[PDB]
Amino acid sequence: FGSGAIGYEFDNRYLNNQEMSAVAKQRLTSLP
Amino acid sequence: MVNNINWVKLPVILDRLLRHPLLTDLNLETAIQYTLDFISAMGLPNVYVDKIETIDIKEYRGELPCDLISINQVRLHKNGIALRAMTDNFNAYPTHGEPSFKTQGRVIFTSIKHEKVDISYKAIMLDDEGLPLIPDNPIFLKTLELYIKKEWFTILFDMGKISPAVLNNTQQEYAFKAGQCNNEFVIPSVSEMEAITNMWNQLIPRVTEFRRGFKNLGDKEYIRVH
Repeated sequence: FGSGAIGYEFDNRYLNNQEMSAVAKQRLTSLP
Repeated sequence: MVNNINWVKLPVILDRLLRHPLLTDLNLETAIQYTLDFISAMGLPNVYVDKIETIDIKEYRGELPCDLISINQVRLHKNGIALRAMTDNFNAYPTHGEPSFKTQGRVIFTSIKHEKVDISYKAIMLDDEGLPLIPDNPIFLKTLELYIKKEWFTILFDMGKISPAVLNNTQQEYAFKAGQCNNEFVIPSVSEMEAITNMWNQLIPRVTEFRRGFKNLGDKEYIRVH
């Protein structure tokens, strides 16, 4: 059948947690 | 301070913040509170307006002006002799000297019963509205802008709406400009280093400048030829 309001929010939340991991590897380094 | 403090209204800081699309929900109301927190935390005595008022002391107590923020000196009106500080624990209290003062709220507590005193103090400069007025210094303005951007991003970082790398950059950039803004307002002009020169170079040391209003502090010391 079909209804995609919980498939959407779980997929949108998995890409959020994957994006959250990617921005936690960002470093503005502090050697010369 | 080397540069003069030209006054501008608080919404000039909001042209600068709302250039940033994450700071577009900022207000005048939020700009008012974060300015006064910033003005206080820096503690620059050049941002305040110097005022002098004569108040009368009724019995070891006098009512202080409404705009008062910090007292420069209190002195007597008839003599001009300055008052130092109340270290007495039992001041206006009888059992069965050098005059003093003490201030807690809107009341000053002196050592003299019935006397008029001059109070030289600092207030905040206001507008036609009763609102703060900030320097147009683009160093002051930039680091007040970075102050509000760091308080707004700290909320957004607690919410999870900002990267920890984004807040770490704002916390770093505010930290540099806050020292540059401190040194911009503290480091004397050429005309204030001359008064600093005359105080520093004194063959007969002048050690009673508090009795005057520090009037003769930066005066030059002259020695006769013999």
